[PDB]
Amino acid sequence: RDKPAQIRFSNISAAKAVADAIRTSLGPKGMDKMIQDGKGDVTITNDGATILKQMQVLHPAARMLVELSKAQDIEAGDGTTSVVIIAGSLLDSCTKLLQKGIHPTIISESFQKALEKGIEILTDMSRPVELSDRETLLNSATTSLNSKVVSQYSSLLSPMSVNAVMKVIDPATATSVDLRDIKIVKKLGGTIDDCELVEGLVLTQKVSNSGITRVEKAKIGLIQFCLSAPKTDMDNQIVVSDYAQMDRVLREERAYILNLVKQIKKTGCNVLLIQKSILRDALSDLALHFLNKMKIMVIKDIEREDIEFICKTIGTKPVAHIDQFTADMLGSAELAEEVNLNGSGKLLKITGCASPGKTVTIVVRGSNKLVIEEAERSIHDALCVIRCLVKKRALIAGGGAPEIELALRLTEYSRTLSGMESYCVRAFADAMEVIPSTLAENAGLNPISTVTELRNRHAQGEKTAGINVRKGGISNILEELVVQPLLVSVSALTLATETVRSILKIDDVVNTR
Amino acid sequence: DRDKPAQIRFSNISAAKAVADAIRTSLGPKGMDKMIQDGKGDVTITNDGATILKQMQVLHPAARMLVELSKAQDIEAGDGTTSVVIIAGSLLDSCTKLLQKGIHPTIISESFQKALEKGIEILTDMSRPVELSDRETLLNSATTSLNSKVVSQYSSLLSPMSVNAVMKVIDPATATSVDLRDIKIVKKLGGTIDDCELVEGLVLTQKVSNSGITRVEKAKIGLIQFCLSAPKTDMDNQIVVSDYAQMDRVLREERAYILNLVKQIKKTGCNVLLIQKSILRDALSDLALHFLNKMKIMVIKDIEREDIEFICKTIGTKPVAHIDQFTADMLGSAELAEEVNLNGSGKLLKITGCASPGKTVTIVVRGSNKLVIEEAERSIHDALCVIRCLVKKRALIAGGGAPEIELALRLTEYSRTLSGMESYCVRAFADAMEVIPSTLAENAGLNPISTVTELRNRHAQGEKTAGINVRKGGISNILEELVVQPLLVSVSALTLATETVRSILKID
Amino acid sequence: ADEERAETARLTSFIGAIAIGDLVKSTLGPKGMDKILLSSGRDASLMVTNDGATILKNIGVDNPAAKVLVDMSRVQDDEVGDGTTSVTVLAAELLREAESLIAKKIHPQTIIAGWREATKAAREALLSSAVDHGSDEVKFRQDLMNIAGTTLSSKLLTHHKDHFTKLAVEAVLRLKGSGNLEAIHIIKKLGGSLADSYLDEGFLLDKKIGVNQPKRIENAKILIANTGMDTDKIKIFGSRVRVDSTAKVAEIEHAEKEKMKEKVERILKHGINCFINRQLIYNYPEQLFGAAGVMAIEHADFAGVERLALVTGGEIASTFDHPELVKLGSCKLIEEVMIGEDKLIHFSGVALGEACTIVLRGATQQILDEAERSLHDALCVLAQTVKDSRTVYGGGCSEMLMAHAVTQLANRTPGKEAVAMESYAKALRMLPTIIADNAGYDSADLVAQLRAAHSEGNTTAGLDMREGTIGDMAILGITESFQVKRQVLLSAAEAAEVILRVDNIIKA
Amino acid sequence: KSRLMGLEALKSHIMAAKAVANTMRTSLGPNGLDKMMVDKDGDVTVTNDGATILSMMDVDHQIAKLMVELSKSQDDEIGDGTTGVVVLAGALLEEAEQLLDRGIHPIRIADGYEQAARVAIEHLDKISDSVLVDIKDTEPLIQTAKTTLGSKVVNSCHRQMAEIAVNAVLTVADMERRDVDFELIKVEGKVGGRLEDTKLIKGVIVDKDFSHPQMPKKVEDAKIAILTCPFEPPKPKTKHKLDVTSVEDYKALQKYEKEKFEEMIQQIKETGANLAICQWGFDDEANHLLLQNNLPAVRWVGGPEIELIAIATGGRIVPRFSELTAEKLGFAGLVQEISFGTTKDKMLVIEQCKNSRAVTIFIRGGNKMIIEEAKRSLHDALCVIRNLIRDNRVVYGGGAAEISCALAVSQEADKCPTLEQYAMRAFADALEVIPMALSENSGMNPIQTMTEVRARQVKEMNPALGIDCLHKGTNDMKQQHVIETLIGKKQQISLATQMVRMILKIDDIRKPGESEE
Repeated sequence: RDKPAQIRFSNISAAKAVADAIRTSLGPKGMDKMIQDGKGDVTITNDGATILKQMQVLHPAARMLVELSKAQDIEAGDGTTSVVIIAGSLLDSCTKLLQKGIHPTIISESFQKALEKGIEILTDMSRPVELSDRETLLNSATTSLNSKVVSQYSSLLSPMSVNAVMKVIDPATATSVDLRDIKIVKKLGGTIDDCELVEGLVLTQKVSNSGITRVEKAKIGLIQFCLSAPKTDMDNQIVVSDYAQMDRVLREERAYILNLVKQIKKTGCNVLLIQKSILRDALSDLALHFLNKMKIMVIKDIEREDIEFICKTIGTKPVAHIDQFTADMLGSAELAEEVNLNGSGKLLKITGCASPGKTVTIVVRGSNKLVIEEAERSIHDALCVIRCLVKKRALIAGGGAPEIELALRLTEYSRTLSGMESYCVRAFADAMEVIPSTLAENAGLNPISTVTELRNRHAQGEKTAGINVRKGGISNILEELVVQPLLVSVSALTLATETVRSILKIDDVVNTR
Repeated sequence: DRDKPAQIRFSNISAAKAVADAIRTSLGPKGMDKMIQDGKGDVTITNDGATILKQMQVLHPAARMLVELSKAQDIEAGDGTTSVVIIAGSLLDSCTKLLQKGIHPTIISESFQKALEKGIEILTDMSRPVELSDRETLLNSATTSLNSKVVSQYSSLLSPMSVNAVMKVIDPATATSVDLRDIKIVKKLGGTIDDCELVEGLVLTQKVSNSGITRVEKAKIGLIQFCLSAPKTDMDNQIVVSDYAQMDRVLREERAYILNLVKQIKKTGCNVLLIQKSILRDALSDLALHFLNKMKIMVIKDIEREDIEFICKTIGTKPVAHIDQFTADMLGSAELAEEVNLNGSGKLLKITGCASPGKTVTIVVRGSNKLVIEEAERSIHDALCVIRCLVKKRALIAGGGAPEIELALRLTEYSRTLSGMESYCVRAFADAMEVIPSTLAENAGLNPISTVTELRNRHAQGEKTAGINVRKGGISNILEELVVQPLLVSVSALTLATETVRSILKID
Repeated sequence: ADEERAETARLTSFIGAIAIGDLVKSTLGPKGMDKILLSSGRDASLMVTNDGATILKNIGVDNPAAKVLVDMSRVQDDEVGDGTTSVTVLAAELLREAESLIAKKIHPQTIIAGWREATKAAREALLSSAVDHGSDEVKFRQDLMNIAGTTLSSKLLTHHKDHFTKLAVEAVLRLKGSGNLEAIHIIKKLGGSLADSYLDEGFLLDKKIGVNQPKRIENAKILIANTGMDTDKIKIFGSRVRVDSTAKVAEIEHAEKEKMKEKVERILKHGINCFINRQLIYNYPEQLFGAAGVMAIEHADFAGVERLALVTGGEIASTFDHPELVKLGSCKLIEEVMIGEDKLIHFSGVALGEACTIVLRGATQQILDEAERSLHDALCVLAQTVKDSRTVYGGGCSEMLMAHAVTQLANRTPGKEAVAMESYAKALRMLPTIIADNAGYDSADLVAQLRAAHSEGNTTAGLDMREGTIGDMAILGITESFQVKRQVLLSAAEAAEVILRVDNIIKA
Repeated sequence: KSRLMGLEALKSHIMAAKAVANTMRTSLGPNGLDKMMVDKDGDVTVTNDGATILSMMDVDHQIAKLMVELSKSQDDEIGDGTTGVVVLAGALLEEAEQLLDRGIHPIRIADGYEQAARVAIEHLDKISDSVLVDIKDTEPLIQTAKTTLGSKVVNSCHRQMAEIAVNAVLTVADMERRDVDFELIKVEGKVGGRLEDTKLIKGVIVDKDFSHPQMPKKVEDAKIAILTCPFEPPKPKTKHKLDVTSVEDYKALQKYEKEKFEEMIQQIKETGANLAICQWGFDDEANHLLLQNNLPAVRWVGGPEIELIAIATGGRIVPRFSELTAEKLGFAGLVQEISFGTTKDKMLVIEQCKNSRAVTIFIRGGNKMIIEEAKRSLHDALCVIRNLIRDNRVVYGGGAAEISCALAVSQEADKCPTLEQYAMRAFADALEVIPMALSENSGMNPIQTMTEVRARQVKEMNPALGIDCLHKGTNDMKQQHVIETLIGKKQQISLATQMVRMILKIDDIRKPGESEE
């Protein structure tokens, strides 16, 4: 009817127009935003990646952009802004073809055929570095650090990343290594110098007082039980109606607990970690101070992350009430360390844990809350770049330079393909050339001239050279330290091809009532 | 589609009904006079239906059929000009109903002629013969019709004179048809109604000739439609002036010409000549006229185009529009030609006795004041029109509007027995009929629907019973007070009406 | 009250059903367009849909004609299998052609009887085209693979489709007819397998077993009961009051812990070491059961238990005070296995016979639910193929054939319904045009040539419109059973007709 | 407020009347069409019978409501005719308007309309005059039933419904009683059945079943203890309630209520019973004592519902447990739970092989709409058949009868002297409204259909030939067996005139507007 024609044209207009605004990426371009919200709050933003994940929209076509960034982070952890901008290119293709009289189902098909050919050509130009070899990993990690904010804490960070991923690794080029095994914890105190890689499992938690086990031998505690004591879960016949009577009930309650924590220690506990959700109050607030005395660690109202990691890696299973004695299904352990460092920080390290041959943890340290943040982003990207090699190896051009390069090789393959699909893909080759162009355009004034020029300089270099996108100048782009993993650009194409395709597929208005 | 003719046709019907509404209150002797404003800003007071439509109509296609319809009525009966509009608009009320129901226009048009054919049967059985060769029977039927007409004051004196003209033109028992193509209405200044008379020959207008002879017996009727002089130059005459000499040169041609023409007419033998105007013939010479009169030939000069065509049929004095065509065959035989200057001042040519095909009578109608002459001209017209209607159609039916209910009632019952998809059309048509006697009763003054309900019930039981009576205003027998109309005058109202309603339904 | 008048009611009836219609028509047939449903009015999300069930229910109906159809079609999907897309699209396509009829002006009953007699002609022609392919049981297996293959595709599944073809065919075949949610129980969980599904031998239950209750039970004898304590049991010596002051709030909570121990001794009496209760308790009550040595397994399923009961001769039924009331089921070991990366308590001891349990593994919950509904419709179609092992070639090839036969009869047989028999035929052919342009073939050209071919006796060749080409349907396998299509046709004609009958909608 | 008089009064009356008339005419007869209507409750109600349509709509103006009342009396007296009466009423008001603009007062219309309808009742009296015994009636009755069941849509495998109805009017009724028996008739519907199974219950059904399956599924002839006694909580109108606390009062109460329930079972069983029907049913506790002293019982019977079961069975009352005797016990032939054709329909029957003074007509259907439709087909069908058992005078519907009458009225219209004549003929076209409106339903043009029927009534002067009313391509009303009671049509014609005569008479209207409900 008229419902399918008008929806496709507007939804494509509406994502694409926002994608035009958004395309100011790489380097210093556009003008800052101080943002008066639709709820009246002052918000300040910088960085393309951080914005896209945060972005709060209600236009169904634009929501695709938000979530596209998140999938990219999970597979690559690189190219999070990149994947959105190139998706906006595919949208640019879709309008011009509707006018030509190529039907929407056909334009979907062509995206697959664009993907299949494109990624194969990415693998062709790529120089295949080894994913278990440290030297090439070390160069690649520098590339990602030096493109982020750091340029002097980069020195410390490159080698820690090659070591961290080495612990989790699996020899193959198949999909392995994750940030479900790479555990990332923050700690106030230490410095970027003192950041520590523990090959086992270390959990981030807060431990009461300072004066507790920092030595070897531990039985790691995963409990799901509340105490039995007077006015807890055991009978008392003393009913209070006075401050004095209140005092008695609490005294006998805390007293029995001082006995109880000895049976907890008999086990070998030097670590106990309490469940997230109570069954009354859990171990009482009195119990925690008594436990501290036995030399046994605490955390009530534990985060979600810890519960998942403990059970998986160390094989740690729930245990019976203490009056009934612990069931002993707890895993192996040998370290209960409360990490203090430059006067601050509370942490649990578990060393001599059982493992499935995975799971590393990096501790992220900084003497000030902003200084931790500065280590944290930079390391995240450096871990992830080496990661991408195990999942699928090799190095291609970085900054999104092979999507510009890919355009030349790809036009040729469309013409000789000589399908219905050829025209859709050829038109996408020309759209991938707009990405350094569009980026610059919005910032200033005088748009047209520079825009045409950047496409000439990259194209003419041929199938092996063009303009760099992290230094400028026509020079070899395939190895020169302007590289990124094969995984980053193939992943980006893949994700884009799926999300965009979906806009074409709908017909007629739809709105659940 | 046929949607857009559907929309056009309703608009046309509504305009035609509105114009027809004025005439329902102008109907019959008790009719309400209509003061009509022309596009000329003059108020015209009429109670005759036909002229209201003619003098100004709206610019819609059904309105035009109404002028046409009554124009057709005049030639056919000359009577029921008012009534014929009444039934037409009343039928178009009936049609909207049929259309909505889903009776297609083609059905309503054939059913409307079928219902006429069916209507005429019922009418005739009621009708009752009278003689058409007897003077007295035709006069009683004509007298009754005259009381009903607008004009009546002098119509008493004009009624026996109206029959006398018509009786002579009836020679076999079939009584021919009797048109006005044989009865001629001529007027003369001066005189009374008693002085009016039926001249055996024809009476012709004007009389130019004072050098001619004034009474010639055994005369030969000659007809001029050729010139008496050589053609125009700039005048009807060939002669013109712009130099003394110039007139002389034309005169040489003219002089020769005028003698051969005047002489040629005399050689063939004529003692009456019928000559037209100097704007209807391209040349005529005063000189040629002085000689033409002085040869002792009786001349009327100046007469109409209409008159010349009239004479040619009636008295068999056929065209002579050239020299070549004066031969004996064309000439008439007149017994007498005579000047009369009595019974009204001014001189007219009477030819009394004429050798004629058919038989042609002329009534010189006359009166004391100009308006008296015009009233009697109306009066013979009304009187003669009804006589001609009865000689065509021998049987006699009642007036008063009673036949109109009597047809309707029969036509409803018969339709139901017959049945069919067209049943609805013939039943609604019969109810169309019920409007006209009802509209008449209102003008006579009595509650109208109540009048026409009661006459229906009298017709159902008795048949030939009550009708609208002018004394009572209402329901009293028309058997005790004869109100008669000729059979053709009612046949005409119905058949013409149907045809008009047929065209409009068929019209896109 | 509100009265929506005679034209207007019919117009609401046509547009409303057309709009809902166009949502399920994209997914229907071979791969073409899909729906991605846009949710903003309930909650702001996008949803990936391919099943007609999801699309139609989730979007409300606020157009009164639209309500009736979505309810009839949803029930047809359960029974028949793939009744959601099929019934709604054809019902919508017929109303379009009613729209035409009515403006032209054909009465609603002509339309209703024309469509209906034409449904009887379609059904007779579908029987003609349908022929056996289950005359050897191994050949029957293959016939069922084709039918299954067709349903599964054009519904988004990653690699769970490939298993399901073989799965469904096995399940139906052995059981013979009936339901098949009893011959294959669908346990859905996430695993380390991205989109793989396998046949479990035993019933496996999700939930970790912690505490002093042991993870390995040896020599299980299972006592089946469908009720039990939610987390606390009330009883004769269970009823107490211990709360009426603010400190007395903790004392009653103490007391509730004690009530948990009372339920343990109830089972202890029986001496049945494996007690199943269908509801979950908490980790703290579990210690009491495990201590005693009559183990409680909580969060049990009815479907799993039913699987064991059939092979062992146990009974699924509540009431327990002794184990002689409720017959026992058996397994050897109930051993904690890890499948995926999620720790499961797995009952193993009996395998197959009257029931299997099928364990699906993804990583999204959406994939499992989506998979079940695809599968579900399939199992229903295959249920019907056991009874009538006829199969008829589709893809849009069937729908044109019946339409050809309906066009032939549309000319000959009726007295006024001709126009309507043809309209019925053209509406079946609407479905093969829409899919043609998604494919990259010309709609007009496809419907006008092969239709004569397949009707003459090339029933094999049919519409392969996932490539826009003519392909063999016996070799490519785009063939569905006789039964499924016969019933959705019936349904769709009735549903359209119901709302076509409606000429006034009153709203009070 | 405004004063509406005359033309203002009659203009309003056509505007209101027509709206109702239009739905009815497009749902008229067995060629009739379903109307699917939505309420503002989000629900959908699928209607076709003229009465449910009047209940559904609350359209403006009084005139709507006056038609509503009229139809209700007639559902009990005739049955069907609900669509027919209203469409005929609006025809009178359309014609009256045609004559009103011509200049005819409404009192003229009023007397002539009343006088015309007397012409028509006389015409309809001619067609039959037979009254025949009950057995002979049974074949004509079943043919009439098809039609009536057909005018609520579908009649295929609805032949059970017709044959159970002949039994149903015979039992409750006499032949020359001349009174109503539809307050003796209980209509029952339950979802899950079939429309292909229709059962005649010569007792009564309670939707309740036995307390246990372990208790016997048969109970002897008679010996029914009718009771108002609790074996569960009776929900007292007393006031402040108190609950047990602790183990000891809990136990005391339980043993008390158990002890009292056993004593009660014994006294019932001693005065002679084997069925307890108790107002306030049975609890889980109460089950234990009742099996143990072995006596089948129904748990729960409604407050008024207990009276209905007593009169029906003719059984002799025992109000309460305080009133137990062996000289007063209810009637039965057997008490057994019945599965009709499915286990989705479970009703428990107290059926009679003794005196039956009511009949329960149990009709089933698989879904909510299907039972609705089936109950209304069958009740209306039953009622038309009760007029015919008494006096088996039959006329053939489909509008054939009306056409004949239209010919008779149209002639008689004009043979009176009074000013009614015009009304009386409009009355003749107004009778024709009903085969015209049938035609709209058939799929045929309104006009040519009536005039085909009419030629055939010129021949015979009797309806038994006509047009299509089932649709099968016959021109017969006696090979189609389209049959309605003689009193029934006569009733639609007389009631409609009587009603519309009040409406023409009243031209005195005080409303602010033009319509108020």
